[PDB]
Amino acid sequence: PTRPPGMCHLDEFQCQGDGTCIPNASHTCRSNEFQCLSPQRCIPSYWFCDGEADCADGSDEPDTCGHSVNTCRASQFQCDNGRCISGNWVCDGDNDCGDMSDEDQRHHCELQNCSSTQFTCVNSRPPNRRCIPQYWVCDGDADCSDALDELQNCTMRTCSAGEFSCANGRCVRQSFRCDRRNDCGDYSDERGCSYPPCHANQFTCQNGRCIPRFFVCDEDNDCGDGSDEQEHLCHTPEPTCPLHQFRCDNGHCIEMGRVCNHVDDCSDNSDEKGCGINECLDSSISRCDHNCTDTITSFYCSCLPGYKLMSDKRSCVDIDECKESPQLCSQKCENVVGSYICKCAPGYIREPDGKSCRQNSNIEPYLIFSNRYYIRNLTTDGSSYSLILQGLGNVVALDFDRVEKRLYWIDAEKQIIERMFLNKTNRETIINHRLRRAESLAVDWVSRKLYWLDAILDCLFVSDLEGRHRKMIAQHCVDANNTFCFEHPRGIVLHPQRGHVYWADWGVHAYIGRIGMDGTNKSVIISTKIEWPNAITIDYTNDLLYWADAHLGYIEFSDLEGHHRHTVYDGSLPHPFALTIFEDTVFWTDWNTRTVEKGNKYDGSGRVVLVNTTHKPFDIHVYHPYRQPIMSNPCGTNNGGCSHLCLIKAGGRGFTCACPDDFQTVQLRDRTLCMPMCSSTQFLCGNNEKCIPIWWKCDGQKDCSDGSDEPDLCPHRFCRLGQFQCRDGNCTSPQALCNARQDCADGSDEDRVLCEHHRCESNEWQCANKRCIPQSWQCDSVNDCLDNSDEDTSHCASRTCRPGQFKCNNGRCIPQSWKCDVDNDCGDYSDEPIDECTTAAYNCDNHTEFSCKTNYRCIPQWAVCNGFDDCRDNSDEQGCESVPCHPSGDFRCANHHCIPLRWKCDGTDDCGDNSDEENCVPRECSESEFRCADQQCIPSRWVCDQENDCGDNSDERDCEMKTCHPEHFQCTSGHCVPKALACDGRADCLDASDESACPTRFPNGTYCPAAMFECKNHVCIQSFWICDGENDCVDGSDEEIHLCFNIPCESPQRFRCDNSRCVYGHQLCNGVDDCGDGSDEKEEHCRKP
Amino acid sequence: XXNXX
Amino acid sequence: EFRMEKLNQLWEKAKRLHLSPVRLAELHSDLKIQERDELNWKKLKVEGLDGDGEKEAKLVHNLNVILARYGL
Ligand SMILES: *[C@@H]1O[C@H](CO)[C@@H](O[C@@H]2O[C@H](CO)[C@@H](O[C@@H]3O[C@H](CO[C@H]4O[C@H](CO)[C@@H](O)[C@H](O)[C@@H]4O)[C@@H](O)[C@H](O[C@H]4O[C@H](CO)[C@@H](O)[C@H](O)[C@@H]4O)[C@@H]3O)[C@H](O)[C@H]2NC(C)=O)[C@H](O)[C@H]1NC(C)=O
Ligand SMILES: *[C@@H]1O[C@H](CO)[C@@H](O[C@@H]2O[C@H](CO)[C@@H](O[C@@H]3O[C@H](CO[C@H]4O[C@H](CO)[C@@H](O)[C@H](O)[C@@H]4O)[C@@H](O)[C@H](O[C@H]4O[C@H](CO)[C@@H](O)[C@H](O)[C@@H]4O)[C@@H]3O)[C@H](O)[C@H]2NC(C)=O)[C@H](O)[C@H]1NC(C)=O
Ligand SMILES: *[C@@H]1O[C@H](CO)[C@@H](O[C@@H]2O[C@H](CO)[C@@H](O[C@@H]3O[C@H](CO[C@H]4O[C@H](CO)[C@@H](O)[C@H](O)[C@@H]4O)[C@@H](O)[C@H](O[C@H]4O[C@H](CO)[C@@H](O)[C@H](O)[C@@H]4O)[C@@H]3O)[C@H](O)[C@H]2NC(C)=O)[C@H](O)[C@H]1NC(C)=O
Ligand SMILES: *[C@@H]1O[C@H](CO)[C@@H](O)[C@H](O[C@@H]2O[C@H](CO)[C@@H](O[C@@H]3O[C@H](CO)[C@@H](O)[C@H](O)[C@@H]3O)[C@H](O)[C@H]2NC(C)=O)[C@H]1NC(C)=O
Ligand SMILES: *[C@@H]1O[C@H](CO)[C@@H](O[C@@H]2O[C@H](CO)[C@@H](O)[C@H](O[C@@H]3O[C@H](CO)[C@@H](O)[C@H](O)[C@@H]3O)[C@H]2NC(C)=O)[C@H](O)[C@H]1NC(C)=O
Ligand SMILES: *[C@@H]1O[C@H](CO)[C@@H](O[C@@H]2O[C@H](CO)[C@@H](O[C@@H]3O[C@H](CO)[C@@H](O)[C@H](O)[C@@H]3O)[C@H](O)[C@H]2NC(C)=O)[C@H](O)[C@H]1NC(C)=O
Ligand SMILES: *[C@@H]1O[C@H](CO)[C@@H](O[C@@H]2O[C@H](CO)[C@@H](O[C@@H]3O[C@H](CO)[C@@H](O)[C@H](O)[C@@H]3O)[C@H](O)[C@H]2NC(C)=O)[C@H](O)[C@H]1NC(C)=O
Ligand SMILES: *[C@@H]1O[C@H](CO)[C@@H](O)[C@H](O)[C@H]1NC(C)=O
Ligand SMILES: *[C@@H]1O[C@H](CO)[C@@H](O)[C@H](O)[C@H]1NC(C)=O
Ligand SMILES: *[C@H]1O[C@H](CO)[C@H](O)[C@H](O)[C@H]1NC(C)=O
Ligand SMILES: *[C@H]1O[C@H](CO)[C@H](O)[C@H](O)[C@H]1NC(C)=O
Ligand SMILES: *[C@H]1O[C@H](CO)[C@H](O)[C@H](O)[C@H]1NC(C)=O
Ligand SMILES: [Ca+2]
Ligand SMILES: [Ca+2]
Ligand SMILES: [Ca+2]
Ligand SMILES: [Ca+2]
Ligand SMILES: [Ca+2]
Ligand SMILES: [Ca+2]
Ligand SMILES: [Ca+2]
Ligand SMILES: [Ca+2]
Ligand SMILES: [Ca+2]
Ligand SMILES: [Ca+2]
Ligand SMILES: [Ca+2]
Ligand SMILES: [Ca+2]
Ligand SMILES: [Ca+2]
Ligand SMILES: [Ca+2]
Ligand SMILES: [Ca+2]
Ligand SMILES: [Ca+2]
Ligand SMILES: [Ca+2]
Ligand SMILES: [Ca+2]
Ligand SMILES: [Ca+2]
Ligand SMILES: [Ca+2]
Repeated sequence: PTRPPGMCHLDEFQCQGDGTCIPNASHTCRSNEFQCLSPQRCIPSYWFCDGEADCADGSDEPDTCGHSVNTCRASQFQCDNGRCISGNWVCDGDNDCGDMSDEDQRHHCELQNCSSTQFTCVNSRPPNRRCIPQYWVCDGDADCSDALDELQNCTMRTCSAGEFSCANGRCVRQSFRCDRRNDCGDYSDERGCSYPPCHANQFTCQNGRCIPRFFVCDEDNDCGDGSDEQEHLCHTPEPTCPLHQFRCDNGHCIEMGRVCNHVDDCSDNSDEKGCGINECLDSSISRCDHNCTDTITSFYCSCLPGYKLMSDKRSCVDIDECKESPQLCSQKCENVVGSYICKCAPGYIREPDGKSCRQNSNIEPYLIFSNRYYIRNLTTDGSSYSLILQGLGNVVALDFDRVEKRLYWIDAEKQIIERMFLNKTNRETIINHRLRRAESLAVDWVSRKLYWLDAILDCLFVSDLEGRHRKMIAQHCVDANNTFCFEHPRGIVLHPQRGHVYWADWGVHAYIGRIGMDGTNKSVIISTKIEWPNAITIDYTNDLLYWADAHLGYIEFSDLEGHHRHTVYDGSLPHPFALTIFEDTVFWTDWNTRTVEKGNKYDGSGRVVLVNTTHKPFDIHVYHPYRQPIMSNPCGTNNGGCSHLCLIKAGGRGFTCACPDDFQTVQLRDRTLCMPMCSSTQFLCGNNEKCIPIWWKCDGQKDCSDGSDEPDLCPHRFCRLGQFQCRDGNCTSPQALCNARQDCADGSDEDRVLCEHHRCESNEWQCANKRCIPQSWQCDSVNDCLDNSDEDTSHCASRTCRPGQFKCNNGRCIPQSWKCDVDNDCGDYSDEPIDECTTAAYNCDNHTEFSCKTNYRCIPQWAVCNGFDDCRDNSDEQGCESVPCHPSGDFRCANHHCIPLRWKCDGTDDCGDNSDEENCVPRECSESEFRCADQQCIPSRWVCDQENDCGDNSDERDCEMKTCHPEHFQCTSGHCVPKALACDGRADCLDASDESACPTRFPNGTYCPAAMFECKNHVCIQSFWICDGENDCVDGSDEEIHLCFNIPCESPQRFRCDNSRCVYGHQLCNGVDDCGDGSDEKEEHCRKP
Repeated sequence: XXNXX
Repeated sequence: EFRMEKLNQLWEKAKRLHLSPVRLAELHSDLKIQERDELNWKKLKVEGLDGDGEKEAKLVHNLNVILARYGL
């Protein structure tokens, strides 16, 4: 029994000062008429005070007009004072009410009919007419934007010399094409038009419109996008009269002498409506609970500090300092009326300043971070810098477990997940199957689970800490609009107290999402002002969510729900990738500079660089007991009773049983029955632990936990691990399984008993025949199923596009962002409706995207200056020397293109003019790299591997003078090969040193199975490779003449010489004596057969 | 690109 | 140019046909005159001031002939 490090027992309270634990004559003119005071003129009724002198009358408008003394009634429906209408007035577009308020084109509209004497083109919205006379039908020119006019059962001709062929089979003169107008209804004349740029007299909208300057701020949307009526384009700054002046009600500035001088200098009495009455002293209108101040002419209230003023300008409200300004108190903050209290989380002591929280533990934190080949051991102050592991492929992410001191990491090259104790013992692999592309992982120290994100499958996974019971938790999209979906999931953090999982995505619609650890409550947290969120983490003592952005260059934090986003670094970071929090400090890694930085977590002050790195640092964690806070496991014992995964409920109060992927979650009231439901291409373990792929069955290693994977009576394993074995012993790749093509020589790979219940991956769709294809290949106008079941017209008409995607008219499904991007992604232009794309609903995000000049395409700002035609206008590359590169992380090429510094001297051209790879000094090879003669750095694992990696065999020298890693087998020539390939029956050393000393594999002396010829040097080759002219085994026994007598000759492939050897056809008449007898060069075969 | 691991 | 709904529709055709500008200008002139008459006619419809069909025929007569002099 112990008191937890720096903490107190659960039955005690902790004094925050030190940390000590304590116990808890009208000429007959009167019929509807009045007099004009003239002997010949008569005012008709209602026309007096109409606003116009309609008659020469002196009683018309002598300021006797009452606007709304008597108003119109429902007998003539009212729309404005003195103006009322009915009938078809209410929606016709005529100026009825004097201001078109008679309809406003809103009320009682959107319901119409058209007579039979006309033709109703109903497919037109009220701005376009929907009824044209029958004479207009096929009169010669169209009148509806629907444009069925000229195509309603009417003929055509074979075009004209000066006309353009529209897609609707009609021709029109070429002067109308590329003019930004629908001259044949379907915009066919507008497809592929490189519109000219706008001139000085023309304002340019978001979409290419080239509108003249008159309509700018004319309060009418003329661009279609509202670009001509932007709020900040029509910006009217407030005239303030700052110095000893005064701001009149009408906007005038007058000098101080012109205030309270009994003269209206402002023409609105703003300087004289006062001067002697003190409303603050009125003590009745002041109503200020706090103090008041009566200026020259009027009063105002003013709140005491800790209180905020609001709309009423009289009252005060307590500021919620712990939410409005969390920067005040490190760690927990408690709001009070008019003030606040800072409290340190348990385990931290409150320094007397009231704002510093110091860790009470005696354990000193350090940073574990990963490079390409290395996991490294760096203290928080940067003083000590050592290596934890080396020789790893690509450590893209890692995490640690406090409970039993294990380190977990993802090797993105081998696509495996490993774990190891922090004393560098018991290194083992837990996940080595599927795992197309894992990017970020997090270890659940509470419920003893592992979570990770897959980028290719676009999924969130969960697994046990030993790797068993893999389950797919989240997929597809996260919001109800289906706007934000799994595109490039990167960065993951857990909050077991609330039972949530947080992750970020740098796809086109970048967001930060939250989900329950059982998958129930997926939602969007941050979705605005975010482009490349590569980093995410939580401060557990503050319930603050920290994330970074590689494009906008900021580090920002907000509450757990996503409100109150406070910026720490105002976009000055080149390219952060991962970050972590401890006490009051942010640690993060930059890719452009390849450095690990450090700074204050609330304002970024004290920024210092901890260390360089020759490779990009990916993942960083502060290893300390405080970074994984102690709480009680909801699945107390027996996994809460579940036979499979016990997962924490959202909110962190309950728990939920769940089953692995290939299982059915059959629900009862007492139990969730996990009934295995694996496909016919999988093998089920006897104890129902898991269903493994069928090619793992009887492969020589125990894949099943109970040992049922390797029963006694299954045939000798010919193939390697991870290869499928046909019934006759020949070998095929697993992808050959049920691909509708005969790979096995006997068709073992396509048996109905194997492929009848075959199931495809989550990112692939199954054809009519069981072949699996990627889902993006369906309805793509190419036969991919070999029976055209992916391109079936009925299937394409009935299918539904994946969430977050958009379906074309021809059944093609494309990403949502590809819609309205001035590109024919659908082939039939169904994704580019000009009337809809040119609307404000498809604007470019001012914060992050750039708008092309002559069209409506939006591109991300990081595509500018890149050297590519991102806008089809080529308008994102013009004059791009004006933009400045980043002050510290960007190297500028000679052609004014900015590139990240990490690409400088990387060995490849990234500018185009090769200015980055010039004046270049070769870099220093790191700890586990080996340096070639030409100063190139290669992994040390590549030395003496029988491959010319440097380019001149500089890494292949003096191999027999050295040993190698213990997992390898050293050949006679000194080269090293993995141990598993040694004593396996095939020559893997080029000298065949392996298999040259292994004992008999059988008792009757035979080294190889009877089906295969065994060479005298104890290697096995397949019997049809014999006598083929190739030394398939180094002893030459597979080409010896005498033992080659027992073979026929295949005339369409081989031809017999004077020697019984039957060389391949291309050696006949080749000019080289191949058989050694000149029979291949007998010239009678080099003529016409 | 510039952000792919 | 015109308040009238269906006269705006007719007026667009003559621009598309590129008729004689002087006759085109005169075409706007009488249509502007007619729209006042047309609104006056259907002002009577809400006022109930005609039941003999005069104020409809007089306007469609000119319009029908305008269809001939301008192809409409
Ligand atoms: C690197 O760091 C790791 C983690 O700290 C070390 O691993 C631990 O090593 C210790 C010492 O061997 C282990 O402690 C012993 O475990 C025995 C069995 O534990 C069971 O339960 C644990 C927890 O679930 C399981 O991990 C484990 O598999 C077993 O199921 C206990 O029976 C031992 O206690 C008994 O015997 C000792 C004397 O041997 C008595 O003093 C005790 O009173 C008691 O009678 C003991 O506790 C521990 O299990 C290991 N943990 C893990 C996770 O494996 C590595 O050893 C360390 N490497 C080096 C080289 O230092
Ligand atoms: C897939 O894996 C197998 C095994 O690794 C590879 O080699 C096959 O192995 C068998 C077993 O030796 C071969 O069978 C032998 O083939 C000889 C020629 O075969 C042709 O002619 C016979 C008729 O004479 C046909 O049945 C056959 O389909 C071919 O058209 C036969 O002459 C041999 O028969 C002699 O021995 C047997 C006993 O072994 C006696 O019963 C006979 O009386 C006779 O004495 C023998 O049948 C087989 O030919 C190999 N190939 C094939 C295609 O199976 C395969 O090469 C590999 N897949 C491929 C295509 O590479
Ligand atoms: C030294 O020792 C080794 C190991 O014991 C021997 O190798 C075995 O040799 C025997 C006899 O030739 C082989 O048995 C025969 O295999 C044929 C092909 O194998 C297929 O079928 C088996 C059994 O289902 C599968 O395991 C395998 O994957 C193949 O799909 C069979 O067709 C033969 O059956 C025929 O003969 C038997 C009687 O022998 C009849 O009952 C059948 O009806 C049928 O007519 C037979 O099973 C065996 O495959 C070899 N095993 C290995 C591991 O190589 C060497 O022969 C022995 N001698 C020397 C000096 O090397
Ligand atoms: C306006 O702002 C002034 C300061 O510029 C405040 O003085 C005033 O509120 C007053 O605050 C003072 C100081 O807190 C209070 O004075 C009390 O005096 C007692 C001895 O005479 C002493 O024992 C108390 O601790 C206080 O110091 C005072 O009560 C308080 N209120 C008033 C009505 O003066 C601000 N005025 C308001 C109402 O917002
Ligand atoms: C990351 O770096 C730090 C600093 O280099 C490492 O801390 C020290 O590492 C050494 C060598 O691994 C440990 O021995 C030290 O802890 C030990 O603790 C026991 C028990 O008190 C003592 O008997 C030992 O004499 C020693 O002090 C350790 N020191 C501290 C204060 O942490 C850290 O281990 C390293 N992490 C990894 C994963 O290697
Ligand atoms: C997808 O997200 C958008 C934006 O958040 C949601 O659009 C919003 O939906 C409401 C109700 O449909 C819209 O009200 C409607 O606006 C139009 C145009 O002004 C008007 O003609 C209708 O009478 C109605 O008032 C609202 O404008 C719109 N925008 C916002 C920000 O509220 C939408 O609900 C989400 N889901 C769907 C189904 O698209
Ligand atoms: C499941 O997910 C939803 C959406 O992410 C969560 O809803 C949000 O929950 C927070 C915290 O309860 C709410 O904040 C609160 O809002 C209320 C007003 O509605 C306010 O009075 C509180 O002081 C607090 O600010 C937030 O409004 C709410 N949003 C919505 C639209 O639901 C929900 O809490 C999650 N539930 C679980 C099990 O985690
Ligand atoms: C990192 O590299 C730069 C440039 O070589 C160097 O000036 C700086 O001192 C390095 N940082 C450290 C901590 O050595
Ligand atoms: C648009 O950009 C401006 C700065 O020019 C910014 O202040 C404003 O917040 C942005 N608006 C939107 C919609 O993001
Ligand atoms: C297509 O999507 C709809 C919803 O939009 C249904 O979910 C339907 O089941 C989907 N079809 C397939 C093939 O799953
Ligand atoms: C042989 O070389 C390998 C190269 O990784 C190791 O350095 C190994 O320790 C060496 N063996 C001996 C005995 O020095
Ligand atoms: C061959 O190896 C086996 C084991 O695989 C036995 O050791 C046997 O004694 C060896 N020799 C012979 C003649 O089979
Ligand atoms: Ca009047
Ligand atoms: Ca109207
Ligand atoms: Ca027509
Ligand atoms: Ca056009
Ligand atoms: Ca405008
Ligand atoms: Ca004055
Ligand atoms: Ca407060
Ligand atoms: Ca993806
Ligand atoms: Ca984006
Ligand atoms: Ca950047
Ligand atoms: Ca196996
Ligand atoms: Ca196949
Ligand atoms: Ca296809
Ligand atoms: Ca498109
Ligand atoms: Ca570009
Ligand atoms: Ca370069
Ligand atoms: Ca090599
Ligand atoms: Ca071998
Ligand atoms: Ca050979
Ligand atoms: Ca030859």
